Amino acid sequence: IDHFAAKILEDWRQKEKLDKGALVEADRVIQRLIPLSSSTYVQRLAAIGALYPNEFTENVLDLSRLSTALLQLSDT
Amino acid sequence: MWHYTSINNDTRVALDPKPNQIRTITKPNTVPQLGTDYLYTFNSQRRSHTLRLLGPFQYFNFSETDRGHPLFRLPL
Amino acid sequence: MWHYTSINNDTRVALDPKPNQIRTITKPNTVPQLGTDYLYTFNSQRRSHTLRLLGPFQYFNFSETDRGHPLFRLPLKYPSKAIPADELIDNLHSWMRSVHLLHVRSEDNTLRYNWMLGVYARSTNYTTPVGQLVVNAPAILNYSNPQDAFNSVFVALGIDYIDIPITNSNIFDDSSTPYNVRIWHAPTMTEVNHILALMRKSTLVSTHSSWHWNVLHTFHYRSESDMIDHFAAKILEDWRQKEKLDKGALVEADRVIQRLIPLSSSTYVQRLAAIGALYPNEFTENVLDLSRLSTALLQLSDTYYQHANDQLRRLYRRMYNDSRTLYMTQRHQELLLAQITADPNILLYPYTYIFTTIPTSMNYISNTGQGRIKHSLTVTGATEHDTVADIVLGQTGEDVITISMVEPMSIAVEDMYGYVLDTPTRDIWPADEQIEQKGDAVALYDTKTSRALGMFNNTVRIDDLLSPLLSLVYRTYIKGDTMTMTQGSLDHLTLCAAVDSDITFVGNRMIAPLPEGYIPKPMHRNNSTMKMLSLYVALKKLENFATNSYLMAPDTSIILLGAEREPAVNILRRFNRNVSNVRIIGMGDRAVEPNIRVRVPFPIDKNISADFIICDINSYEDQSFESMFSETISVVTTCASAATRALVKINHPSEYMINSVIERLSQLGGVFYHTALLKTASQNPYSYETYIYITPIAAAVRFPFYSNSAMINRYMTAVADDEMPIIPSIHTVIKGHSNTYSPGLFCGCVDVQSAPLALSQLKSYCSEATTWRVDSDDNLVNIIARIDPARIALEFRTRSNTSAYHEYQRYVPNGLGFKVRKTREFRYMHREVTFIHKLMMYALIREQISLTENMTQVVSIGGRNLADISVVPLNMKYVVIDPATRIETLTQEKKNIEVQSRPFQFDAANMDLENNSIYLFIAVIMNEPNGAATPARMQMDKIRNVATAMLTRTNCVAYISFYEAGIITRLDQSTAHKTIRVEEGRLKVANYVPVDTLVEADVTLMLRDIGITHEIIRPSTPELIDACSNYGIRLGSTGGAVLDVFNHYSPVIKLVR
Amino acid sequence: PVEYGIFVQRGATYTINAAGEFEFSGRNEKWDQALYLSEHFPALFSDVP
Ligand SMILES: Nc1nc2c(ncn2[C@@H]2O[C@H](COP(=O)(O)OP(=O)(O)OP(=O)(O)O)[C@@H](O)[C@H]2O)c(=O)[nH]1
Ligand SMILES: Nc1ncnc2c1ncn2[C@@H]1O[C@H](COP(=O)(O)OP(=O)(O)OP(=O)(O)O)[C@@H](O)[C@H]1O
Ligand SMILES: Nc1ncnc2c1ncn2[C@@H]1O[C@H](COP(=O)(O)OP(=O)(O)OP(=O)(O)O)[C@@H](O)[C@H]1O
Ligand SMILES: C[S@@+](CC[C@H](N)C(=O)[O-])C[C@H]1O[C@@H](n2cnc3c(N)ncnc32)[C@H](O)[C@@H]1O
Ligand SMILES: C[S@@+](CC[C@H](N)C(=O)[O-])C[C@H]1O[C@@H](n2cnc3c(N)ncnc32)[C@H](O)[C@@H]1O
Ligand SMILES: [Mg+2]
Ligand SMILES: [Mg+2]
Repeated sequence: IDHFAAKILEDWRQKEKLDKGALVEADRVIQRLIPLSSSTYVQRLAAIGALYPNEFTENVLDLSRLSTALLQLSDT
Repeated sequence: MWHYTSINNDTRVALDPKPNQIRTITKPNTVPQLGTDYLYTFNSQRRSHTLRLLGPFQYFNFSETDRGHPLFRLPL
Repeated sequence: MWHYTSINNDTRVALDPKPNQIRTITKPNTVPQLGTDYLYTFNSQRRSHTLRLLGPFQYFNFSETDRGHPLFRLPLKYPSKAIPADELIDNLHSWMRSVHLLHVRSEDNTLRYNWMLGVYARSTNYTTPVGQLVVNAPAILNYSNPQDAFNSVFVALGIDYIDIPITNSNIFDDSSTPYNVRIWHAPTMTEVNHILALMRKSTLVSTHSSWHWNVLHTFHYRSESDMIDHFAAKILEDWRQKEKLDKGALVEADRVIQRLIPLSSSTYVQRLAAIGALYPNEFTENVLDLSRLSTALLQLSDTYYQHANDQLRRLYRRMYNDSRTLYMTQRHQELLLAQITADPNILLYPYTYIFTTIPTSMNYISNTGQGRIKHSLTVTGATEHDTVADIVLGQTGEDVITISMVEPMSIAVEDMYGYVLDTPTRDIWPADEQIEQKGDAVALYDTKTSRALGMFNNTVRIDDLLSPLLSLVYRTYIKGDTMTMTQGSLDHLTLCAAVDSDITFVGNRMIAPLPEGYIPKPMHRNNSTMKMLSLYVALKKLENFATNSYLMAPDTSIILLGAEREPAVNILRRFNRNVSNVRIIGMGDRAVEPNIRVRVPFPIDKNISADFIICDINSYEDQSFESMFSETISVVTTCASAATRALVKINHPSEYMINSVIERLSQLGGVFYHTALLKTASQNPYSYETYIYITPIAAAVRFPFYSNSAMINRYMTAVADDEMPIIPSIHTVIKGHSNTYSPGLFCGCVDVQSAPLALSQLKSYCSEATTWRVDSDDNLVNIIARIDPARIALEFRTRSNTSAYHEYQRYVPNGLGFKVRKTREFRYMHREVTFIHKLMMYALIREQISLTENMTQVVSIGGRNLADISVVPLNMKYVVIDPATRIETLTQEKKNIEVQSRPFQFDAANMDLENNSIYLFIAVIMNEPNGAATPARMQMDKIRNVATAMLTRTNCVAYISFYEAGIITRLDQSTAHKTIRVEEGRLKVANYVPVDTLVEADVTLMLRDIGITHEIIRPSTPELIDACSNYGIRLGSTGGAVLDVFNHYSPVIKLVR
Repeated sequence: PVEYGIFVQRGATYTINAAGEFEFSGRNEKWDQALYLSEHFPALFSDVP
């Protein structure tokens, strides 16, 4: 969960920088992980993670407790 | 400004040194320098020390012999 | 200057003291002193101590009792740090007091004391037969004739030789000695011959060409490696010496041939002796690496063993088969003969041969030591190439090269706070013009401006551009190293923008020292902070221009209307702490405290007013154009109503939008609003966003509307691109003469042997190329070279592939760089605004030229060093008529380029304009060839002359660049112009003399009177993007502000027939 | 232990080069007498600082 969280954060920051149209040295185009076998909660992280939800650009999530916020976001 | 402009690259490969550079990769003759060879920070609030080697060394597994070195004994 | 002049002398004999001087030779009464009695050095890197006694003591054997002294125990007592001079001096002093050499002082002035045998006998504690002979009869150590000093003791002992140990030079090492020096009883030359010939039948022995004390002495090595390292050092010594002799300087050579003569050795030593006696050119050229000398020497020998030169190869072979013979050039031999004529019984090595030195023409460039080489590759050379194979560049680690995205700006702190104006020009705004401008503005807003322009805007952020400068102010203030500055100074405002803590001067021009132990956190700035600061400075300069202090006047207020955290309000509040009563507040819809959170238009109940307003409102949401229009109108209206000096942002500065603003300001009752467009240096360099500046004045403003304003043109000319933005590639494979490269840069490494070839191949693309090897041992040579479109436009004009490869092979191996430090290239290098405008004008003229059909030639009068070459197509013939242009008839003939090399006559009778020709007059019209500025009436005269002269020929197209007058009005009111100026009313671009400007209306009126077709074009945003994408150039900030008003006021007349 | 680590990183043995420079193995290996006739030397006795 904590790994998936950090990677989701990285891909969201990256996609945010890409969408602004700036040239960027993305080491890999989709920074976030792809679970192959995991619990439910990881699958939720992967899901909202792939949504690139508006809430991250708006800073509606609290990043201090990232995965928790991510789980919460998923529920909505 | 729709289409993304990004320069993809295998950054982790670019980090691997040429074989000729390995002998002097530790820079044996000179003192390691802060902000180039390392980053040390002491968070007085959490009272946690944090060293972080830069360059190729950012990825370094430590042998149990390496752990026996006084350097790692320093935070105690 | 052939014959050598050297004064030979037995230096080792001169060192031996008179017997009377031995008693006080240790200087018992006084402390040994550094630099005279000793040399101590602590090499902190290798952590090795090194003591070295001077004078007679440089040769001192130590008794095991002497080693027991605490002095020698000292380096162990200080494993990591230098021995303090106190302890070193006291220990060396007491140990020096302990030594005493047996001797008998005498009256005769001819005596010398045999220091070698004295100290040697002392070291063995007088146990060996020489030690006994000395302790019993110390007077034996005194000698008149140097040789008899030893003959006396060989005769006394009956021995044929003494095997004497060598001292180490450093007295701290206790390492077992590589060799020892035997000393033979051989009084005459015949005995010397017999001993040498016997020595040539025994392992690991060698000797000098001549001997000190005129007594034969042989070196006897413990192992082959020791013989090698000794032979190496001696070869180095003789090569340095012969080099000094060949320069013809008088030199005190202690012995004419410094290098050793093996009598019996392994093969490798015989190779050292051979190349050593060659005195090869490579040493003078520094082609060898001296850090690993013997290795290099062995290597050199191998090439000489198989040398392409038959002479050097047969010579080296010969020297290798006769290693016992000493080889010397004639100029040495005369010195030997002089040395014999001076002292007839001098002993020197019997078996010698006098070879003639073989000349070699290869003048290698070289330089050991740090420093990358910054090559400037030639377009052409003596060498011809035929179908050179593609040269792959190696992968490089980040330990050597890194590629940062954008070069950070270097700049003075004041330069950041500058700004440019653009005043309104039109006297009226007719309704058809309104409908046209609205149609263009709606069509433009409806589809977003160019994706490439937005890329540069999103990569060349101002925050990152100014970070290296701003943080530097933090690090200096943090050490207390920063000091004097004025209260209101821009350096003070930068200091406020660096650190979160309040700063206060202790008095006039002197900031307070930091409280002890305190390290204040650097101020947090978002991307728009510095821009807001420069807008503050802008409003200050606009309220009055003479001011140096930028503090607010007491009892006044300012509002930063767009706000989040708005760090700028805090920095500004901090800036004005010493000023009484100054309201300062942000007031955005997203505002956090201190700033009030509120929507604009202001709620009807709320009362707001200030002496200054700095709006930065910008809707994040996507929205209809009519909504954005009404919103910006209400924003400018509310901003103008609330202050005597508004400074509104305009996100979409179309002509229609700004004119709507002035019209709406016109509709408000009772106040005539003077206005001006504006652009600060702290804006992102590429943003088209523009700050309109409203302010009431008593008079109604003549010419209130805008048309073709530069700030507006920056936006309006940008449009959706027909092509994707050009991402800068990093090339590795250098094809020989290919022209398939997208803009970017070559970057990689090659074997040092291939390196001359690779440079010769990439001269086809890159105009210059840095190179270096990481270290003397690593054979790969790194290269970086960005691709110049101008060099491609030059080199690909014809199929010939000449290069200076013959010159480049003078570089291998030491002649092309060393740098242990990591280097960091940028994908987007800095360039001055003049150069950028020049490149933009070139892009405009080149795209303009490709459209033109059936023209035989381009003629760039005033072309300098082929500056306009990027413009002309690879096909059509190119011509230059700059008097100052250098001629290169080989380059001209090979590349299809005529060069007139004479001043061009503008007079219509003298004019010789061809049919089907494109005449470039870029920036030449404003200057005489000698560089003095031509008066503006003369400029208009020569333009008229080119016009009438081309009026007759049916197919021609002139491009007369010039400076429009209006710019002098604007730079008189602007600040950000580190490059451009207004000395006495004339523009002063770069280092050029100030030069009077034409007015566009008079020029167009003149061209209409002439009757020739014309069209006064100037380069636009897409042209700028093309120049930047192609050349790899980021704009920079000051250039970003000045470039629009500068570009608009360098019109390019386009005469056409 | 510290100096030992620093020492044995250079190598447990060495060999003289044809150029006469020393070349240490870089490896920490126990010595055997089979090496006495080899190109190899014990590194403790190199007397190289
Ligand atoms: N023990 C001892 N050795 C000496 C003394 N003087 C000279 N030598 C050695 O004699 C050797 C040959 O003497 P020189 O021909 O005068 O000098 P060199 O061969 O050029 O060697 P260096 O001058 O020492 O570099 C050198 O290696 C010296 O170390 C001495 O007074 N005592
Ligand atoms: N955020 C979510 N993403 C995907 N599936 C979910 C999510 N929340 C619940 N589900 C599915 O619906 C069911 C709801 O379970 P329930 O809400 O009682 O407890 P939970 O699984 O811990 O979820 P929550 O954390 O919302 O309580 C789960 O079995 C799960 O499969
Ligand atoms: N630089 C040289 N000077 C004189 N003789 C040489 C040189 N190099 C080789 N020879 C002779 O030619 C032979 C070549 O031997 P080989 O090159 O296989 O190994 P080597 O002697 O170590 O030389 P290298 O170091 O060039 O390999 C040797 O026996 C030697 O006698
Ligand atoms: C581009 S931001 C720059 C603000 C300021 N320069 C800063 O960052 O410190 C402009 C801000 O203005 C705010 N804004 C937009 N419309 C507004 C309105 N109608 N009235 C007041 N504020 C508004 C937005 O919320 C946005 O955050
Ligand atoms: C101002 S400089 C630079 C011009 C422009 N930047 C370019 O490179 O094309 C103009 C050059 O034109 C040359 N020149 C000046 N007067 C000229 C004249 N009357 N006829 C031909 N060349 C002239 C000068 O030698 C000068 O180097
Ligand atoms: Mg990663
Ligand atoms: Mg000497």
